[PDB]
Amino acid sequence: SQSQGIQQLLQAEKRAAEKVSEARKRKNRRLKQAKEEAQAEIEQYRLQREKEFKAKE
Amino acid sequence: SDADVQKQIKHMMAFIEQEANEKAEEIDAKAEEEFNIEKGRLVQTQRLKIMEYY
Amino acid sequence: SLAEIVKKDDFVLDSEYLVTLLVVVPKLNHNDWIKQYETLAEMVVPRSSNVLSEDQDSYLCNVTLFKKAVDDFRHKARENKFIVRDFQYNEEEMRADKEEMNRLSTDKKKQFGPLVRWLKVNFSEAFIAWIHIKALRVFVESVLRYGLPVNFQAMLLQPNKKSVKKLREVLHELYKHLDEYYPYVYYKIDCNLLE
Repeated sequence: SQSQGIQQLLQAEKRAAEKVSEARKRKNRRLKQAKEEAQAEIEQYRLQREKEFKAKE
Repeated sequence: SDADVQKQIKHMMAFIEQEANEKAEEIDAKAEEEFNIEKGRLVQTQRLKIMEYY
Repeated sequence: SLAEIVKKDDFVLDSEYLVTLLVVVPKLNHNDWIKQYETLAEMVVPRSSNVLSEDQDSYLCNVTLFKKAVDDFRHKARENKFIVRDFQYNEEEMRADKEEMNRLSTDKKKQFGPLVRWLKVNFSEAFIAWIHIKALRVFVESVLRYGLPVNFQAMLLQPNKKSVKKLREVLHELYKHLDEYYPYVYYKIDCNLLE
């Protein structure tokens, strides 16, 4: 039956769907993680500016 | 010859399987670039606004 | 149209790396085509061909293959005298042909019935009115030919095709004192409206 050749085509397409789907999920996870690290660094800069301001006072 | 066609495709289809993986590795490389680009844009924009307030 | 023979189960679609193509081949070459399609391009799977339908001249089959193979496949199919005729399960096109078939076949009846009835009425009225004009031509000419206190009989003849010349001679002889042309009032009607 033609199903033998059709599944040999679909095997490579299934690899594409799986690999690209995981990579799309990794992109969304990374964009959230970038913001969560940015929120820590801006507070560390703010604390240093606060210390300097109190010293100037 | 059916056997030679089956052997030929079983080898040659691996190039499409390789490209199918490589596209996802390119998207993963873009995710690591966009992580650093977005992080840097966020931190510098806020740090300058915070510094101007003080 | 492919709309009569196409169904979704013969196709590989919705894919980044995969394509389906359609080919027509003359029935004498089909026994060679069954193996030859596996060799017309690189990156073609064995058993890729699925028949949709056959006729007195040819077979039409779907072919399933990797996206890089399609241009060499179509070009080498043409070199081997095969004809490409792509229709990748076009639901909109098969629907549009089926909708228009159901519509046009029905609208034909919706025109036909009223048209026959209207044509029967219009025929009757036009034929009646035609004879009223003929009667007026006879009447007006009689009134002109003899003056206003008219006393003319209106008469009909159906001429015999074998003796119409003798009829003309009789009609002249019966009316020679009243004055193609004739001494009496004359007009004709022909029923061969339908050829």
